Amino acid sequence: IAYTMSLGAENSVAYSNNSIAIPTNFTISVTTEILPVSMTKTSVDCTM
Amino acid sequence: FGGVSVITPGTNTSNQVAVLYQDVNCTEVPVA
Amino acid sequence: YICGDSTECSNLLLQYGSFCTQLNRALTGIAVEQDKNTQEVFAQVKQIYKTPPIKDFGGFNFSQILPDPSKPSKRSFIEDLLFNKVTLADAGFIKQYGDCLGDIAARDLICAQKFNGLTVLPPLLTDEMIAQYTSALLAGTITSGWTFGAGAALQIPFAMQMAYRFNGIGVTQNVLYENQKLIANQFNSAIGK
Amino acid sequence: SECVLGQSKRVDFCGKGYHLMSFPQSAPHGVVFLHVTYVPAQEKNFTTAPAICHDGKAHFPREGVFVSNGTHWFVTQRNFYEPQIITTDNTFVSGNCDVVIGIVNNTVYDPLQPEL
Amino acid sequence: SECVLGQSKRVDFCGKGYHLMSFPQSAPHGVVFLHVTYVPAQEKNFTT
Amino acid sequence: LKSFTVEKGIYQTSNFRVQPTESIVRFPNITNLCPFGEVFNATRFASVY
Ligand SMILES: *[C@@H]1O[C@H](CO)[C@@H](O[C@@H]2O[C@H](CO)[C@@H](O)[C@H](O)[C@H]2NC(C)=O)[C@H](O)[C@H]1NC(C)=O
Ligand SMILES: *[C@@H]1O[C@H](CO)[C@@H](O[C@@H]2O[C@H](CO)[C@@H](O)[C@H](O)[C@H]2NC(C)=O)[C@H](O)[C@H]1NC(C)=O
Ligand SMILES: *[C@@H]1O[C@H](CO)[C@@H](O[C@@H]2O[C@H](CO)[C@@H](O)[C@H](O)[C@H]2NC(C)=O)[C@H](O)[C@H]1NC(C)=O
Ligand SMILES: *[C@@H]1O[C@H](CO)[C@@H](O)[C@H](O)[C@H]1NC(C)=O
Ligand SMILES: *[C@@H]1O[C@H](CO)[C@@H](O)[C@H](O)[C@H]1NC(C)=O
Ligand SMILES: *[C@@H]1O[C@H](CO)[C@@H](O)[C@H](O)[C@H]1NC(C)=O
Ligand SMILES: *[C@@H]1O[C@H](CO)[C@@H](O)[C@H](O)[C@H]1NC(C)=O
Ligand SMILES: *[C@@H]1O[C@H](CO)[C@@H](O)[C@H](O)[C@H]1NC(C)=O
Ligand SMILES: *[C@@H]1O[C@H](CO)[C@@H](O)[C@H](O)[C@H]1NC(C)=O
Repeated sequence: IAYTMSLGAENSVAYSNNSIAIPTNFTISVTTEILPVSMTKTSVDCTM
Repeated sequence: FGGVSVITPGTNTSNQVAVLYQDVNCTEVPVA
Repeated sequence: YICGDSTECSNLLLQYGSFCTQLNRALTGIAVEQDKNTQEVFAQVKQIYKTPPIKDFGGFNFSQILPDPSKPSKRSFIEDLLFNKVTLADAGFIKQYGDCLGDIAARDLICAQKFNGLTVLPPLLTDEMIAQYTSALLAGTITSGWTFGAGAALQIPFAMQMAYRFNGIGVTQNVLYENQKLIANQFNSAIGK
Repeated sequence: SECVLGQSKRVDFCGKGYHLMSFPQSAPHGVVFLHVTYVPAQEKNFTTAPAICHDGKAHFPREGVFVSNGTHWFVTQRNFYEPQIITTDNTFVSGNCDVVIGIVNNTVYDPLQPEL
Repeated sequence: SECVLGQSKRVDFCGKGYHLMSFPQSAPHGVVFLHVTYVPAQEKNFTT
Repeated sequence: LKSFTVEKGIYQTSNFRVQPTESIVRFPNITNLCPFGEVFNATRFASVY
């Protein structure tokens, strides 16, 4: 099947000039990321 | 004239494919 | 490109190996990297925040950068000017073999390139999606400040956001509240320029 | 250099949300970072005001926000709900409150009064 | 990541002067940032 | 390095040689002679067509 891709879930923020949202609880998260540092070292004997 | 692209899942899964002809209509044919 | 029919040339090309395959692989890698760069630059927010219940931003006027809901494309005035400033050729992006052999007397080089195998591919994300991403980012940064970047968006009045951003640079917040009418005007004038 | 050996204020440089710590690990021709982040949750609505008039002068919070639970006003920090009584020790004064827009009438408590 | 979604203390990273806010806009094969900055003016001498 | 002086370090050189130092010939043991007589001394040669 073929379809138009979805940018993301629609959402809205209830904005007013005298209302503020304050968090009441917290969570601790651990995220993994990977970065290459180097690659293999190669050599070529031209004459051979 | 007109590039052709083949769209397929892994051959280990299925043999069905789709064909995309670029820069052409379907109404003008030369398409199958 | 190398031969252009003439089966003898195609047969003689076989003794040169897989140079064409390497060229195609490099070009495909570049094409993939372009879309990867676009997605990395623009696709950073998961929620497409809509425009708030409309113009109560403490006297600040954001009509210039906010999207225009009337035009067929949901661009802003500044974005429209930027699109108009940069010139592009072949603003249909498609040329089949029904207008390439026509009355064009070899004035367009698009057919000259296409008849030799040179092809231009479309980007994955159309401008109508980049516009939506920018609108979502603007709505998030206007309504919730920096909170939406670090997690769930929390609403806050814009004047208080300005006060805390003033505190962030070593200036007491009260200075904003005693000069707000000035600052907003300045901001407007600035964007007007 | 920046995240493992210290704390970075750069947004989204090391994981999403506020950054606390990082741990490095080796990998074939590469490195793997485990980032520990703090994420707020379970938010609630409150009514807020910029400042308060007590003696006719505007009182601004030294740190945090002024919130109200519906009948009473308190001052609380930014990223956690820690309501406290409005006091002359956690607020400062600057000028008359005829200029501040949206200011709310209230009473400011002074802990110095009971001792006398 | 740094300027639009937060406030940056890095000098001259996003415009000249102290940084307050940024607004992104699209452009053909590019992005345009509008940076809002705070600039002092009308200085006076004093004895310290 | 194409120079008479070498600075401190490590450098690469050519591959190890392993000289064969021996020549071996292997041919089928055919002892007869090719048809040189009854081909080049043919009394009659066929026409070109
Ligand atoms: C904040 O969130 C955590 C969960 O992420 C809450 O901890 C849970 O509390 C319930 C009881 O209400 C327990 O059944 C769970 O086992 C707890 N989970 C963990 C990981 O400890 C915590 O109670 C919340 N804090 C407040 C004040 O409500
Ligand atoms: C924000 O700026 C825009 C443009 O500067 C203002 O829109 C103008 O409003 C007047 C009065 O209706 C019209 O005559 C103009 O044609 C509008 N200009 C454009 C480009 O649309 C808008 O009024 C301003 N908003 C506020 C609250 O000041
Ligand atoms: C808002 O905060 C005030 C202060 O805590 C609340 O007043 C107290 O409420 C409790 C019951 O919830 C009573 O036992 C106390 O006697 C009240 N203290 C005083 C001085 O009256 C108030 O109820 C809270 N209102 C809401 C809607 O949460
Ligand atoms: C197909 O031909 C019609 C007739 O001009 C045209 O409207 C249409 O643009 C063509 N298809 C595409 C993808 O351009
Ligand atoms: C705060 O108010 C808005 C609008 O009434 C509502 O959508 C939102 O759910 C409220 N926040 C919470 C935590 O209920
Ligand atoms: C907030 O908006 C309402 C309009 O419904 C207005 O009456 C009120 O004065 C405004 N308050 C502030 C601080 O802007
Ligand atoms: C706050 O107090 C002053 C005098 O104490 C009064 O004039 C003013 O009306 C009060 N504010 C409101 C909104 O009633
Ligand atoms: C401060 O003093 C110096 C030297 O007298 C002078 O050049 C400078 O103009 C003074 N600053 C102002 C704002 O006048
Ligand atoms: C052909 O015949 C002559 C005489 O009989 C002889 O000398 C000659 O060697 C023959 N040629 C070959 C290739 O044997």
